[PDB]
Amino acid sequence: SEVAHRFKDLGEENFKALVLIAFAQYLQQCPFEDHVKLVNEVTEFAKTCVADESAENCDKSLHTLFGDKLCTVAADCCAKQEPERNECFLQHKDDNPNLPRLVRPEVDVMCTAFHDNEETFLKKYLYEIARRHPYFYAPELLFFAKRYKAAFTECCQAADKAACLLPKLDELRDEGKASSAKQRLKCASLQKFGERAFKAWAVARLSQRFPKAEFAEVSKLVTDLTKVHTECCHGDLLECADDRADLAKYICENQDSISSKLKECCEKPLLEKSHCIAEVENDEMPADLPSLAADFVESKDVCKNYAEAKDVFLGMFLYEYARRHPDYSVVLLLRLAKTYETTLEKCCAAADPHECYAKVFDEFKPLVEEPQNLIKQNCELFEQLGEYKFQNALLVRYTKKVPQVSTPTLVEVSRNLGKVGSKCCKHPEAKRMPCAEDYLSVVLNQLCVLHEKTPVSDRVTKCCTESLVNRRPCFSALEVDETYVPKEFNAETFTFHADICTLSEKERQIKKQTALVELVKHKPKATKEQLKAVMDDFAAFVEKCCKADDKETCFAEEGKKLVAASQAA
Ligand SMILES: O=C(O)c1cc(-c2ccc(F)cc2F)ccc1O
Ligand SMILES: O=C(O)c1cc(-c2ccc(F)cc2F)ccc1O
Ligand SMILES: O=C(O)c1cc(-c2ccc(F)cc2F)ccc1O
Repeated sequence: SEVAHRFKDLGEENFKALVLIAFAQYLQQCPFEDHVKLVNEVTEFAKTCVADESAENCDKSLHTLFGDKLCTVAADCCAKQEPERNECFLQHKDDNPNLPRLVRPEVDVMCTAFHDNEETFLKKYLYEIARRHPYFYAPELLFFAKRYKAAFTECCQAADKAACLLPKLDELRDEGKASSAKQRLKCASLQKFGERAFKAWAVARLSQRFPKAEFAEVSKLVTDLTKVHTECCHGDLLECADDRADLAKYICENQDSISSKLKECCEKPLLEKSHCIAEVENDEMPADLPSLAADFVESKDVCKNYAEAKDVFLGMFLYEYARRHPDYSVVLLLRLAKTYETTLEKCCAAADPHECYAKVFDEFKPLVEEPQNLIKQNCELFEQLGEYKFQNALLVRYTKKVPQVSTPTLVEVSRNLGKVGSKCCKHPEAKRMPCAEDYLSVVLNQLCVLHEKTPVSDRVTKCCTESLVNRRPCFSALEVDETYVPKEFNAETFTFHADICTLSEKERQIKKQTALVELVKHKPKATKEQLKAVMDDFAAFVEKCCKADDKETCFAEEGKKLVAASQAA
């Protein structure tokens, strides 16, 4: 009995949660009520199995069981067999579910709902997040849950809860968003590019954090980790949670053979342990390390070893280069690595392999410098323009590159693109390029998935599917789409009403930024000079109409003077 197996291992609490999560992630439209129902029905069935490990259908796989229970409330999909059925659900997850924004009631009401019924208050939190982020890292979600719990438990019995809770709740919303992004990138790697891509990443990333670990150790960690994520991304939430626990055990037992910063971590609760380990800082770089050139370019056995076990060889390359380079970003390392592989591929087929791959490290020089330059700049522009204007600039810029992309997606992706600026540009010259180029891969992945749903720009497709590591470089190359046919103006699209006045300070910027998009889609060839100039008139008018007697009509009148002056420029 599989269900029985996992249950013992996870216990009722987590098992219950994981299953709630898996359901909210497969049927994001269904109400809370119905999920909760099915979860209980399933949980009790599991109980009967622990005992009689041969009762009803304790023999069946998780999918069959989970699938049949969802099929009692959903159709094509359910009209299928396994694994076909299961794959169906996976393909129908919505990365942008049409769901109501989530508004939080006043502090008082929350604390009351929390104190009265705690389990419910938390089960609904898990539900509202699982359904919106169908790819959120299950295990990690439970961790956020606890942290969420501790938030209320502590703030609801203080002097000023509003002052105690609201902050901790924001810090969580953000970090929870950052978390979802990363895990999304992760699933994307595996699903669109295969495990070979995910592994390479893992090797480089781990090697950077565990410099003292042995290649053979890393590979093992890498092999396990993959399986963990390969499962979660595929919806095998229970086993993913199980295996992820194992891994945390193993790492803790073999501490000395891996890293010396893993002490603090292994001395705490399961959920807090895994979270801790996953975010441990890089161990101190081993002192006397030979030169890479030695075993990787000077040696004359290069092509021999490469042909023997191509992957392990490259796998070693990576591990070697990475471990002594925590100042490099995982993608950059991956590029270099990919460059090396290409060199060996063409060189090992030459008369004198050695001469050919002799200067491969000269090839690297350009690659390391480009990212460096780009950031040095844009962060020099961030320090100047400020966050908002900086997002605007990026807005103009990306719209010009891929005009087809839907206004909403562009606005979103660009706002995020601009946060990277606030996040990375504060660090020192040295720490700038990593932060930025790795974050950019998370964000740009956002653009890629949202777009994959309803493709409209071949230029976006190519850049997203050609190479995972090269994405940022691909998009940066694009300038303006010369074949784009400019859009014709729509009255409705540029009509500002008074309802924008009630909207928060940000929701406004969001409006103005959505306007700027439409403008550019209308005037591709327009210039940054004109655009700024025009943006000024608008600002000058929201203030007017919004504070001018009983006028829901100044929106039609003041807006007329707007479009008029707008059609002119
Ligand atoms: O589930 C996870 O996200 C996870 C992550 C790690 C991990 C540890 C250290 C590191 F630099 C990267 C990691 F992914 C190790 C084990 C693990 O289960
Ligand atoms: O073409 C570009 O100039 C460009 C720039 C960025 C970018 C965003 C935020 C930042 F702080 C630095 C950047 F380089 C991200 C993507 C991109 O295409
Ligand atoms: O899209 C990509 O950039 C990509 C990259 C790799 C890869 C191969 C070898 C290597 F040393 C590092 C890599 F990232 C493997 C698969 C892949 O799709």
